Formats: sequence, C-alpha cells, structure tokens
Amino acid sequence: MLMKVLTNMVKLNQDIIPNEIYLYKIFNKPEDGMNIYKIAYRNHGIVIDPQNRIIATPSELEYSGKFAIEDEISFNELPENYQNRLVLRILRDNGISDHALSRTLQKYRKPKPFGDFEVIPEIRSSVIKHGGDFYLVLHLSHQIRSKKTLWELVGRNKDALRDFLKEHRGTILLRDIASEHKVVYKPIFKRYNGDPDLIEDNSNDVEHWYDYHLERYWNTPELKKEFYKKFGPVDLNQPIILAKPLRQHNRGDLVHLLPQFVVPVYNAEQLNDILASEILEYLKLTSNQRISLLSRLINDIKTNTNIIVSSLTELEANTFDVDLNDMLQVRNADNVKVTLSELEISKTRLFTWMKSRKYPVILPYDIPQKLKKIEKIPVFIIVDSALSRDIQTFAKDEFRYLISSLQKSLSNWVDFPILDIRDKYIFTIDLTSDKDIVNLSIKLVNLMKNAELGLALIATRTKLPNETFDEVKKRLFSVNIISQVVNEATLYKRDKYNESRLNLYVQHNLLFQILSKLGIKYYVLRHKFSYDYIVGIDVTPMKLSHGYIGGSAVMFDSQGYIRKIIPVEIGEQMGESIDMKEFFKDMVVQFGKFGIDLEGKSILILRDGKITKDEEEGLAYISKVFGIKITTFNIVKRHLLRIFANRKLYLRLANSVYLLPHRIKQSVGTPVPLKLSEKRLILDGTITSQEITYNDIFEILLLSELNYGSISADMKLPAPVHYAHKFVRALRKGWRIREELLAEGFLYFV
Amino acid sequence: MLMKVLTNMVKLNQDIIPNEIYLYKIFNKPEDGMNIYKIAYRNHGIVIDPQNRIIATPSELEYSGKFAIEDEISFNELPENYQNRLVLRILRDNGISDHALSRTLQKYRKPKPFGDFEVIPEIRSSVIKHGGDFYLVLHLSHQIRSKKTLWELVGRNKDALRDFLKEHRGTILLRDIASEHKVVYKPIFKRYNGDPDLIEDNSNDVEHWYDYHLERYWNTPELKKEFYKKFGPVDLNQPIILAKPLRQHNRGDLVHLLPQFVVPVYNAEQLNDILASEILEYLKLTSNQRISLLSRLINDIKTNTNIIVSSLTELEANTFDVDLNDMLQVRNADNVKVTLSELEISKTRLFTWMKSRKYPVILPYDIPQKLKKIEKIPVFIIVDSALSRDIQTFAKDEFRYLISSLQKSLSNWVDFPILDIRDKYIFTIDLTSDKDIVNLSIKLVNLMKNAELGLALIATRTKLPNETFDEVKKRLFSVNIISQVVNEATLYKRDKYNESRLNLYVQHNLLFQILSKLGIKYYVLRHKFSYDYIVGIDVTPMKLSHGYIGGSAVMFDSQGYIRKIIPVEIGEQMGESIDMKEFFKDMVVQFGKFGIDLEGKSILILRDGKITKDEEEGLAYISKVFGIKITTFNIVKRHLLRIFANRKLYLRLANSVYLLPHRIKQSVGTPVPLKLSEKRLILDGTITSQEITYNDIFEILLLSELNYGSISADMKLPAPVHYAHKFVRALRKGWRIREELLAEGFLYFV
DNA sequence: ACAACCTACTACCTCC
DNA sequence: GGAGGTAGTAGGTTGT
DNA sequence: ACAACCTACTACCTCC
DNA sequence: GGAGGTAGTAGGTTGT
Ligand SMILES: [Mg+2]
Ligand SMILES: [Mg+2]
Ligand SMILES: [Mg+2]
Ligand SMILES: [Mg+2]
Ligand SMILES: [Mg+2]
Ligand SMILES: [Mg+2]
Ligand SMILES: [Zn+2]
Repeated sequence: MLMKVLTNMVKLNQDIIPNEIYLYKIFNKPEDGMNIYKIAYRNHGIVIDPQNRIIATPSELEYSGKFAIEDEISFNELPENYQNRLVLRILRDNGISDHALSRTLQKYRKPKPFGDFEVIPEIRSSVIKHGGDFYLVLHLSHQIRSKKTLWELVGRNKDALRDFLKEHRGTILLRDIASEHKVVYKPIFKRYNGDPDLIEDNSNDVEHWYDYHLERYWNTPELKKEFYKKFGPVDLNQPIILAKPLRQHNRGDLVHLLPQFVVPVYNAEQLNDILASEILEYLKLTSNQRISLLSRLINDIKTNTNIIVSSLTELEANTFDVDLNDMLQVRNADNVKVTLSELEISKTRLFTWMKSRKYPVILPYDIPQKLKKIEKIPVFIIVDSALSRDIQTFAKDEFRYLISSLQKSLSNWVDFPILDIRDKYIFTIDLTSDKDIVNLSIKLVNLMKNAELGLALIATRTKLPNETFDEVKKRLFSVNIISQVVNEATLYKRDKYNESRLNLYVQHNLLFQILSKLGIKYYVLRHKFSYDYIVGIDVTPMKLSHGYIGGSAVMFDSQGYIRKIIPVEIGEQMGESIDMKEFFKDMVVQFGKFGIDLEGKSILILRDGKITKDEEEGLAYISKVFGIKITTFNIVKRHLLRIFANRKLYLRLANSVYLLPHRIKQSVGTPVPLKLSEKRLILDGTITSQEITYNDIFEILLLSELNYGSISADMKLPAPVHYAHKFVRALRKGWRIREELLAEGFLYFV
Repeated sequence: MLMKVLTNMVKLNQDIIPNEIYLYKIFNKPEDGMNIYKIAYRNHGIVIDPQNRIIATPSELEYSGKFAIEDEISFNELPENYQNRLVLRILRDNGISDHALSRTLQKYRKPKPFGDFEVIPEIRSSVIKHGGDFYLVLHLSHQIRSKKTLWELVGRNKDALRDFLKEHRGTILLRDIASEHKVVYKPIFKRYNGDPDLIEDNSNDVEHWYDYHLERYWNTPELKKEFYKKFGPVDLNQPIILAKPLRQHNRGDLVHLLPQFVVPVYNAEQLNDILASEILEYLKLTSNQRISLLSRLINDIKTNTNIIVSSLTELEANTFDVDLNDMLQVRNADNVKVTLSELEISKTRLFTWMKSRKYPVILPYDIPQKLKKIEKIPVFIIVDSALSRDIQTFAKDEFRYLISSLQKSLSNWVDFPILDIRDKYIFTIDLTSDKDIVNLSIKLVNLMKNAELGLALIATRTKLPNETFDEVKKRLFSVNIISQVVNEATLYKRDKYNESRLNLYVQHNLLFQILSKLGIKYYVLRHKFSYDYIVGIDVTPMKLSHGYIGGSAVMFDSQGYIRKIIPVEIGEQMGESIDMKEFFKDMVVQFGKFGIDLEGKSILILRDGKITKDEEEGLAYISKVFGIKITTFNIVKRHLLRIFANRKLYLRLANSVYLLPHRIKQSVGTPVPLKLSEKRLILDGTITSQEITYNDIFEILLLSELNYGSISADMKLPAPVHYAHKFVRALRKGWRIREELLAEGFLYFV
C-alpha cells in the first residue's frame, strides 16, 4: 500500500527565488487600453489584485504612466499561487520558455508528415510548489499544421474545391496566412440547398485582392520575395469564398477569401482510415516513451545552465486495493438482496443468464411505481431510408430480438409492463426530409394519444447531420417517447461465432441503457455516507445565444444509503457562475414538496471546475439564512501533471489530491489523473478551509463506480458530476420530459 | 369621408437633387477598422451594398486606400430608400443638420430648469419621397440633462450620498464628464445587504485620480482653466464609487469613480410629485403648439436659404366612421347570441348589471370545457406585511367583495365552478424575505395537491423590487396558480360617492382581467376574414444572457369567424431574426395534433418590426415545400411622421399607410400613427410585392379592437401582435403554465 | 507573448 | 449517436 | 456625425 | 404591478 511513482516534474535551483518584492498600484481606466496583465508582463511581474490594479514586481518599476508605491514585502508573504506565477515569470525571463524548449525537443523528435499535414512536438510548462521547493512540470503535446494552401490541396480545380467544401461541411475551417492577423473563418453554405457560396464570375476582383494583400503587408523587398516564394503568381481562374469569422460576435461581417491565401485547419475528418490509424498511434504515447523523451530533453537542458538540478522526481502514492463487489447490492432470483461477491460475479455479467444456464439469475434492485401502474408501453422502430436493405432488415431483427429477450427474461420472474410491438409501429422514413419528420410526428401523436410513456428505437445512417439528430430526439421527447439511437457503424459489429447477429457486448450495453432510461436501477451502492445529500453541478454553453442554458445539478439522496437520483436545473446565466441562492431556494422548495425538511442537514457539493467567489458568497448566505452545513470540493480534469503508472491510486501533492480511479484498457496512452482541491466547509455563514482526509477520497472513489450507462466501462468523474454533464448536454439541445417522471428517476439523458 | 390633415414635413427645392452618381467598390477587411459607413460619410456618399462593400457618391472619390470604379448611373435608377438617404446626406452637407436646427429652435424656446435638471429642445430630421418630390420631415423632442455633478447634488456629504444611492437603487446611472469618452456606469451594491460599495478610507487615491484626470485630458492652459472652472478644487473627503459599465460585455471590468467627476443620468424617479407634474406637462405638447413652433422655425429657415420652398403640407386622409358594436357578438340572459348594438350598449358596460337593474344582463360568449369539468377552484389571498393595517383589511374586503360578486352573478345564470375561499387560504407574509416565500410555496403546494387550477390575489407595497415580483409570479405559475397583482397606489383610488370602497372602474377591469386569465372570452368578433389563420410575431431580449428567449407567435384561428387564440414559442435565437422553417414545422405539427391539415391554406403574418431577408427565405422555403400561401405585413410604431389630428383615420403616404386607430383621451400630447408597410405575397416559393387595399386596413382596424385586458382602453397595435408582446414579456421573466391549458385558451399573460 | 481552466466538435481502441 | 477512455482543432470565463 | 427601427426601465392622465 | 396612451434615459440589431 506504498508505491513509488514517477512524475513529469523536476526540481529547480533555489538561487532563482527572489528575495524581496514591491507592490505597485496602477491608475488607468479599463476603457482606454493597455491591459494590466500586459503591463505586469512587460515589467517582469505578476498581478495580485485585479480589482485594485495591484501588481507585484521583483525589480523597480519602469512604467510611463501614473503609479504609486504600495508596499515592500518578501516572497514568503504571498499566497502559493502567486509564488508559482512569479517563479514561472522569472523562469520565462531566464530563457526557460515553451517555444525554446520546443526548439530543444525537435532535435530528438523530428517533424513528421501525415498526408498533407505536419506534426511537430511541443512542451508546455508549469510551476508547482511542494515541500518548500519549486518544481517545473513539463507536458508533452503535438501541433498538427497544414503544409499546403487550399488551392494547392485540391489541384487548382474549381470542381474539386466544391467537392472538398461540400464533403467536409460542418467541420471545415480556413485560416488566412497572407495577413498580419491570422483569423480563422468558417465558410458559408446555402441554408436549404447545401452548396458552397462561391463567386466564379470575377477575374478582376481576384487580381485586386492579390495586389491589395501584396501591397498592404508585404512591402519590403525581402517580404515581397517571401510572398512570391510562398504563394507564387496570381491565379485568376480561382473563385472567391464567402466566409464569416469563427468568433461569435463579428459573425455579421462578411469576408471574401481567396483559396490561394488560406490553409485548412486540421481535422481528422480530412484523412482516410489508414492515415488516421497511424496518426493516432503517433499522437498517443505510452509512459516509457514520455519518460525517455523527457529524460533526453532534461539531459540536454542540464548541460547548458544551472537551473535544473535533478532528474524526474519519484514520489510516494498509496494504492487502492478494495473489492468493489462487496458494496454492490442486487436482487437474486427470489427477489432477495445479495452482493455480487456472494454470487462470485462482477458488474459485467448481469445479463449472461438470459441465454445461458451456468450463471445465476439476476433481477433488478429497484423498479419505479409508475411502471407498475402502467399496463402497456408502445415500442416504435424508426429506420432511416438511406441505409441498405440488409442493414434495415438486420436492424429490425435485432430490435425484435432485444425487446423479446428483455420481455421474456423480465416477465418470467418479476411484474413488468408489456412492451407492445405491432406491425404498424415500424416506420422507414428519410430522416433528412422535413416533411417526413412532420408526418412521422403526426402519426406518433395519433398513435400515442391514450398513453403516458413510449419507447423508440432509431436506426440512422453513418454520418447524420448534428441538427437532424437533435431535432428527431427533441421531437420524440416532446411527445413523451424515450428514444435510443443506433448508427450504421454500430450495426456492422457482429459476433465472432455468429456473423448474422450483433455483438453481444453492444446488446448488453443497449439492454442496460434501455433499462436505465426508464428509471430501473439494476444495482445500487451500500455505504453509509457522512452526508445526507450529494449534489453535482455542471455548466454548458447555449447553442444559439451567448449565454449559458447549462448549469444544472444532480442530487444523490436517500435515508443514508444513497439510492435516489433527481436532476434539477439552475436556469439561465451570463457566464460560468451559479447563483447558489436561487438554486438552494428551489432545492428547499422541491424537497419540501417531496415532504423533506432541508433545515439542519449536511450537503456535499461537487462542482465541475472551480468554485467562484460569487458562489462562495451565495453558499455563505444560504448557510446563514437556512442553517445548512455545506461541504464543497473542486474537481479538475485537464491539467499538466502526469503520473506514470496504470493502477488505481492517489497522491497528495501540494494542497491537492491527484487520483487515478481506473485503469486504461488500451495499449497506447498515459492516463490523466483527477485533481481534488480546495475543500471548503461553510457553517452559519463562515467559510473555513479543511484538509482532504482518506474518507473523502474513498467516498469519491465509491461514487465513481455508480455507472448506469454501461457495464464494461469505468468512468473517471464521480456519478453526480457525470450525470450533471449529461443533463446539461440534454438541456443544451432542448431535450425535456414531464416533471413527475423526472421526480421518479427516469434517466433519459444517459 | 375626405379630410385635409396637416403634417410635419416641408417640400424641398428640386435643384439639390443630384444628376449623376458613381458606384465604388472598397477593398478592405472588416477585421482592420475604418468602417464602410464612415468611409461613405466622409466621402459625401451612402452605402448601397454592405455585402460587396459598394458605395454611391455624387462626386469623385478621394479615398486613400484601394478602390475600383463600378458603374456610372443616374439618381432615378436607385431604390427609393437609397434616394432618401442620398437626399438626407446632401442636406446634411448643405448645412441642414439636426444640431444647427436645434440652434435655430432654441431662439424661440429657451432652456428651462426643473429642480436640478435642464430641458433643451431638439429637432430630428428625415427625408420622405412622395409624389415625385422630396419632403423634409421635422420632429420635435427634448433633451433633459443635469446641470450639477453628483458631489454638488447631495451637498458634499457622505451620508447624503449614501442615502441618494440607496434610495434610487435599480435605476441609478452616472455619466463621467471628466474624460474624453463619456461612458455611462452603473453603481455596484451589496448583493444581500443592499448598501452602496464605497471606499471612505483613502485620502491619497482621490488626489491621484484627480491629478491623473487633470494631466491626461486637460493639458492645455485653456483646458486647465476650463477644468478648474467646471470642477473646482480637489475634495479629499469624498468616497470612491465602485461601478461597472452599462454595456453588457465589459461588465467584468471594475471602474473606480469620483462623485465630483460624474453627473446623474436623468430619471423621473429623482423628482417629487409636483416637479414631475410640471415636467410632464412641459414635455407633452399638443398639436397647436407643435404647429406654431414648427411654423416659427420654418419661417426662420426660409429667410436664410433657398432650400425650403413651402410651409407645412396639407394632405388628404380618409376617415373611419363604422360602428364597431355591430361586429361584437355576446350572449344575452337566455344564452342567445346578440350584438351590443341591439342591446344599445357598448363594450364598457358589460358588468353594470351586477349592481343595477336598469341594464340588460350580459353573459359571456365562450366558456372552456375544462372549467366545466372542474368542480372547485381554490382562491388564495396573499398580502404583503409592509402595508398599513387599514390597507390590508381593505384589500381583503375588496377581494372578498370581488370574488363574491363574480360568484353570485355567474352562478345565477350559467354553469360555473365554485371558487372556494377559506379562512386558511389567506396569508400575510413579508414579500422581500426568501424564507417567507419558500414557506408560502411549501404551504401552497401542500394545499393544492389534489387540484388542477387555482387563483391568487396578491396585494403588494408601493415600490416592490422587480426581481421579487417576477420571483413571486414565477413560483406561483410553477405550482399551477393564476395570479393577479394589485399594488398600494391602486388601492388608494376610491369611488367619489363611496369612500370606503374601491373605484368601480378598477373593479370592472379586475373582473375582466380575472375572467380573461382563465380562458373565458366574454365577447368575440363577427367577420368573415379573407385568411384562415392570423399569426402575430414579436421578439424580446433575455434577462441574463446575450440572446433572445423572446420570439413567439399568437395564432388567431377558427373555421372562418375568428374566435380561438393559441400562443406558441419560436424558441431561442441569437439576434432579431425568426427561423421561420422551424416555426412553421412545429406549427404544422401542433395544428395536425389538433386534427387540422395545414396544407393549401392561407396565413396572414403580422410581424412587430421589419421582416428580415432570412425570414423571407424561410417563408419562401416553407411555401415551396408545404404548399402554403403566406401574406406578410410590416407594422412600425416608432417613426418621425406626425399627423395633427385626433380622429380614427388613415393616410396613404409613399408606399406606406399611416393610420390613427384610436383617439387620445388626454388633453396633452399628439398621437403617434401606426405604419403599415411592405405587404408581401409568398406562393410556391416566389415572393411578390402587393398593394395595401382598403380591406387590409379595415381588417387590421377590426383586429385592433379585440382587447381582453380592459374594457375602457383602446390599444394601438392589433391583437395578435399585442398578445405576442405580452407572451414574450411573460416568457422573458420565466412565467409558464401547462400545455393543454395553453391549448384551451387561458391567457395568463394579460 | 496573460495564466489556468472550461466548453463544443472530429477521430481511433477496448470491453464479458 | 453501445459507452468509456485518450489525441487533435477552435474559442471563452475568471482571477480580485 | 450611419440610418431606421426595436427593447428595457421611470413618470403622469383617463376610463362606465 | 387596473390597462391603455404619451414623455424621457440607456443600449442593441439590420441593411446586402
Ligand atoms: Mg464545467
Ligand atoms: Mg461538463
Ligand atoms: Mg446514450
Ligand atoms: Mg419587436
Ligand atoms: Mg415587443
Ligand atoms: Mg395584467
Ligand atoms: Zn454576447
């Protein structure tokens, strides 16, 4: 239970840590220009207080405007984040920058071409204080650029350019490289036809744009020679592309682009299958390759300066060896509770008793009451007409097999409603047609008049447009139908012994997802948690507006052995900042309409990202008024620290906990650890900082196993945060069901 | 039926109309600066095509950048809008500008002080082509500014400044006049306390900000003398105000302001009752004062140039003399249809039979079926605790009188459900407390468990905060309760003969609004319209995000004699542009789920504002695919043309119709006419322009009388546009009710 | 040349 | 969109 | 010094 | 927010 792990950080020399620093207050308006972070960066310092425009500098100020001397302090009187930023700024002053380390790294890893793209290695650096010393954290990445322009890519043909723009519609971006400001633009298509918008009747505007781009930016003879080398002569046979900026606010400013002056932004859609396979084998590196590359880079650094004083550091991590099958309760064939450790199976063999007799019969733990009151549930089969006929018949046969197997294996032991499939419930329509969607909606309303719940199985094409998918799912959710979508590439995965049937793994995942979408919880967790309610919060952007329809919470709650899941919504915000006062007000209203008093209890809040100061003030006001004790955690997924091990473990570094809660089943890649940081306790209006104990890590590890979407995959995030992310994904696309169905479970977003 | 009316436009000289013009194409990026409208204005021209950067100029170009000569054309080959813009640009070139006409106007109307504010007259000009000639339209307005700064307003006292900021919280704006860019800021208060955020412990930052504002902008000795005259010496006893910009996007940039350097933006909240009475008597001018002032101004203009060649023009308008009581059907005391002209009454005596016997008994035309199935409806009385005790008892007594009178007068003749008032249904809570709101919501959920519809009567204070009103109404609408709110200033309006009762006008309006909120249509319209469906569309901004949750439609529909009102929602947009494809798709889905086929019918679309080109393309695609014939109108409320008459009339001017559909009951003010413009017919994918006939004006005038909010007030807008505006007002604040209640009428937003 | 994070998409591999 | 990981691209929010 | 419109708020008066 | 008008203040969207 004590293992030595290797990380990607090195110890720095302590002779670069500054002795004394000065604070300066800058007197200027935001509404003029010359941003305060730029003033701090040009004056070799950092920003402490953005509210009062206070900067910290290890040297004397050389500012041209008005300033005032605030204070003379030491380096140890600062918070640790500002110390890390100051050490990083001094390291960038002393020649240790990201692009110089990229220059050093490219001597051992040459740029590699893949088709029409080029991959170049890259180092990203950070500073972490641990044990009184500062460590430089290095992270390996790659940059994939285009070595050819758009006009030279298609062979200087207009029809090839039209086919390239029409084929990759939806994820095509063009970057202008002939201007001083390299802006990324998106091409504009016809809204109802889909053709690209080009002007192929202007041989004079092309010459005017060519001469304007030549005379405005490339004015020196060396710049003229570089322009004639890079782009060559003017081609008057090329069209003019209509494009908008990728930035949302200047999207109403039309831009005329030349295909000779733009390059395509890299996407993996623009490659074939083979080159995609080699490029994703090349980008994903294992732990040993990263260790060797970082060791070669650090050995190159250490023979040129005296800053790096050590190799890759070895830390101590505590392993997690706990059988999770002891805490997973389920029903047996007689409907009696039992842990899968007593049945000597795992989570992944819940449905193997359907077609075999050498395995115990597993019945679900919880069935909702509304499913018991409901006599029949209609099941519809919607098939896209763009598929081949054998794929259509195979999809209908697999849907009939799936529903019949579920109906037999559930009706032989427990009280389940009848899923009705009729020959008039099967439709084969074109999904990209609006009239077919409208007629299918009319027919499904006329079929589901005297009913409360229905199920649909949709079979789509290989590459359906993203608007059509959201439209079909939203129109099905508005008419009280839970839908499950299977694409064409999924239907090509067959069993190794039976080629005429689907793969059994996909059938079991579809069984579990269909059962979980109607509120059935097959297995629950048995653990007496220290908190009565566990609330997970996540935010997502809105699709059309510049705001946030995302912002929702998922509550795990019970009497003390957590079984119940309820999702609620924050509402609508302007940025990424939850109004906790309104959130807790409708939380108390909803839980009091359930019959539970939310006064004097304990609530554990897991927030995806970082808790802002406005959220802290709202939680303090809620704790002062309603008298609730709140414990908040901060979960971070994307950082630069990497642990070179593939095992369930955790590591205490600085004031954070980096845990690996799963193992990577692939043979390529390094797992990204999860960061727990800034445990806050709010009680009676006062916020205190706490220490992350072993019980919090153990409870988060236990909450990371409550997966209702699949039986063979282990997720990284805890279950309330994961279901909050799926709920804001559902609410972003406009997907909604009735309220009392949301109160009885019914995880329709999984 | 032929009356001569006077307008506010004068004929221009025809020797200023240009002979020939040139077109120029400008080659520059939007992402650099130097906007194309500024290039057109500095080069004495206008912009024709913003897509292709095409400008029109009557003279030769003097541009420094790259340009190309497009074409040489005449003035008569342009559209009329571009001709009006060119004539307006030439008039601003020849000295006829708005501020110079304001200089001319201030000789006859001196600036007038009201308290601490100053009112100055102002002329706004436009150009309208009519009959082959161009007319300059002049519009009278006023500008009210502040003659004193914020520090001199409160008497240079910190407690008076704190009381002034705390009293006018919510509508306080401060403009900085010590900078080159005059930006309007909003002060920042505490989120849960309400106190202003001031720094009264900095005698050094005030001097630094004073010296910085002195040395940055006012650097010349004349500017230093003007700065010392305007602001005087530095006061080090003043605090520093924390403020944000009023512009939404830079609201995260904190600004430190000095109260000596800022002025208060004018609001009528900052005046007493007497000064508000004189200032609104002074701002609202009748027709004769505007005629005399414009005649004096035009007589001053005509003796200085040769451009204006006539006085105020007299046009011909057609009067509307049609008795609207013939087309208003209602039920009698035998439930038999009858027009109020047969009963020899009007719209305004529908409830006078309740307390009198010399008037006929009037029963409503339509009662919804769901009200007939419902046996009982609970009625709650919520009273704010901030009121005085006599006001509380008077509000409860008036609510009991209102419900008892409605119950008796409706139960004696027709089949009405019983409105239940119990002694436990009356609550007296503090509305500004969150815990009282939460407990009231819990109690109302526990009281309305086995019920489908309830009614609430709320009595609030004089000045309730706008967040609390929306919160209370949203929490009542979420628990299936229709609410009606009466404030404290409404309860002080008593009858002239009975001082212990409410005014009978307010009681009748509350009766009609309460009856209309539960789907009861008292009177309908009898007219065979030329269109099967009439759809009104309006948009409103979202509260917190930068987008548009507004965008909704109201459909007036029947078999041909319009009686049924259904509101639907567009969804969520980015700007002011309706996606007509999705709107018509869920329209066909909703009307087919009602059992009506929407193929081959005619739909009249009334849009609040102007129909964009994307809406035109969407309507063309909908008409091509679904085969619907669409007729679109454009309704304009705010323009510069004024008709100096107080009578129902219409006037054909240019290609638009300016109608006065109502009379102003006040003794001050000039009525603003409504503009009908750009009648479009879309059939089989082609959009043609039509002419506004007499039948369209007559049908719009008939639709302008379908008011369900009051019986004594005549609205200007047509009824679908008005109800669309009220529906986006409801959906902006988050107010929503169940679906099948929305399908059965139930105008909850009136 | 402002950092440390967070979304939205595309692609491959691997499970019982 | 069988569900979960890892890779890449482009933007946007928050420090106080 | 870009026009013609559209929101969001505050205030008074007038109805049977 | 009795409902409708007219007055003022500040911003924001669309021309093609
Ligand atoms: Mg997040
Ligand atoms: Mg998320
Ligand atoms: Mg799913
Ligand atoms: Mg509008
Ligand atoms: Mg409106
Ligand atoms: Mg109302
Ligand atoms: Zn925005």
